[PDB]
Amino acid sequence: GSMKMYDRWFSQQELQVLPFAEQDEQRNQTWLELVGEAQQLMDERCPADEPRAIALATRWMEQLEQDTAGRPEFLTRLNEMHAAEPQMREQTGVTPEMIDFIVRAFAESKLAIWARYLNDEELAFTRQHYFDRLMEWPALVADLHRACREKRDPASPGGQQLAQRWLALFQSYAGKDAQTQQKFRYAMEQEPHLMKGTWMTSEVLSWLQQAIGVMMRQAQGLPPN
Repeated sequence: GSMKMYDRWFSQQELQVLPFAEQDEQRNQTWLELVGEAQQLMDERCPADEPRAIALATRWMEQLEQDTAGRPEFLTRLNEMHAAEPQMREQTGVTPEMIDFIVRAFAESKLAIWARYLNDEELAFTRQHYFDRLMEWPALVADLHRACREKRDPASPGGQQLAQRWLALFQSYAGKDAQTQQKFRYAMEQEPHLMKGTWMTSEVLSWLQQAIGVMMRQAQGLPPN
């Protein structure tokens, strides 16, 4: 995309940190392929749950996580840009239907893994509700970055507020039965792909796991650590 377009969707200081502002020929070439491979899979009407769609969507997320600099605020902005910018199709070829295809295929990549850990009843619930709150995660993760940046205490009311927001999003697709929720923790301990495309750093994750440990700590029974 042209520089005039990022210039109206990002403040000046934001452009100092956004890799898309950099004129990199290899990044430009990568995105041409990614956008071209998506457009071809769409032209073929490729199902979202097929390996080609899964492999492409995984490549998209990795490239977005790098080219937003792991800043969820910038993913959020790019999402707003694609759906509202008049010159999105012309300057990038990216359309809302393409972004919906990549997002659904990336979801399929994880449902594909969860299918091996959840029974069909649990799995039907997740596939049913996966998209209900999906778009609310970027703003939460950004607050997790901000709360970790500002050295907030995971046990403070402010921090326990964030662990509540997380539990809301988590339970939205995982359910409310502890037996089912722990199949999810097991999968995440065994499946590196379940953590991809979450704009989480080791540090932010370490902060959230503390905040969730305080929230879920039981008076008796093995504590967390």
